[PDB]
Amino acid sequence: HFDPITCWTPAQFNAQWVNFVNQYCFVHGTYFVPLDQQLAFEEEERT
Amino acid sequence: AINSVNALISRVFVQPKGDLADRLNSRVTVVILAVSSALLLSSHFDPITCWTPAQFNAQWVNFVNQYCFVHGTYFVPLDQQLAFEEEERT
Amino acid sequence: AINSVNALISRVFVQPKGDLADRLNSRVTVVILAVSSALLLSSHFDPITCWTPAQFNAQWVNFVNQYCFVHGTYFVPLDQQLAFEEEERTKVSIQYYQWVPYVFALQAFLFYIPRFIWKAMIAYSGYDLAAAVKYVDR
Amino acid sequence: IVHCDFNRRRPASVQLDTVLCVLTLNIYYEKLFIFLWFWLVFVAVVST
Amino acid sequence: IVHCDFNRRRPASVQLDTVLCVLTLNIYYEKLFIFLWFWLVFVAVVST
Amino acid sequence: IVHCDFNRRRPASVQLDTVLCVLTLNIYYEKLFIFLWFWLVFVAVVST
Repeated sequence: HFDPITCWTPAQFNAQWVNFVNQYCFVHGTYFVPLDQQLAFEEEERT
Repeated sequence: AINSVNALISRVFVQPKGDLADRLNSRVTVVILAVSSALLLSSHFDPITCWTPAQFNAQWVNFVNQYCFVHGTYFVPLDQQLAFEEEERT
Repeated sequence: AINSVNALISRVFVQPKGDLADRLNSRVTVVILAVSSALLLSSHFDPITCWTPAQFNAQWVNFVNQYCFVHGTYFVPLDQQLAFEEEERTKVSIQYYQWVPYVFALQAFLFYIPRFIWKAMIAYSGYDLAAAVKYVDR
Repeated sequence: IVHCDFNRRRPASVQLDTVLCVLTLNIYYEKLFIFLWFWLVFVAVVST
Repeated sequence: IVHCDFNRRRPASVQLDTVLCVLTLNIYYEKLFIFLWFWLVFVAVVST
Repeated sequence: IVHCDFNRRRPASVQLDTVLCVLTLNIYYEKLFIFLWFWLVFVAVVST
């Protein structure tokens, strides 16, 4: 659309991490959960 | 800080007159419980410190510290998540 | 800071009356252990300082300092990496802070007991020395 | 080491969260409670 | 000089890490423990 | 002018709140929808 994906990161990242974690999120996988299940644990119910 | 008060000790610790055996344990008792009673509410003059996330401006930290100290607190061994509702958490 | 209390020393250090040889070592004992017991929990009034990485806002530093001081600590000689799990990391484990400052208070207390035993017991005998000592003395 | 609970109020109501606190006192209180316990129950048995 | 261990809690659970701390006290405690040790065990042998 | 809804996730779960947003588009869409409506239904009646 020349903002591929935007992310939420907590507040102490100096904004040169934001411009990182944005990409890193965009390459390494992502996933979904409907919301309020917590995450459980391990990889199973989360991913 | 550092402070030590002798005369308050010597006063009741001695001045009331009797040698009565092992009834003076009422005396020495009152001493210990009195002192520790005070020195604890002395707040070691940092009652409790807390972790708050990073955008609080430090006049909230000096709040959330107290607020934590008054409204209840609790414990969990660590890694259970928290579950939910009030049950397994509190 | 700097502070020195003499009268607390002189009080027990002298005022209880006896010259009894090498039993006064119970006295001087109670002194040493008492003092060091206190001056250690004085926190040199900087108990422990820690390294935390750079984005903590300094109200975490004043946290992680304590949190380190309570939850355990440990040691490794340096360069082993850490390995993993809990095994090779936490093998060499040093926390005595939960012990020293208080266990000394207990110490001094247990050196001062035996006197109290003595005065109580010799009082059981019904025949007091101390009166006699002062009397014939002066 | 505890997990403290905390509130705000906004148009969304309870709006609560947790922050884990270090706890210093609890090192005192359960340093002494032992001692004070021995010493009391002593004072009882010798006083009966 | 020690390596302290530390935790947070986020949706990812234990979330732990290490920070190496300098340790001042340990210079005291193992300055005195020697002395205090001599002096006690003395007090024993002279008191037996 | 609307009241938007919003979430986070912390150990306390839904953790939601509201923030009121200005809305620009809605000035467009209900500027044109009128016009476009006349013009369509016209195109119908003339096309039947």
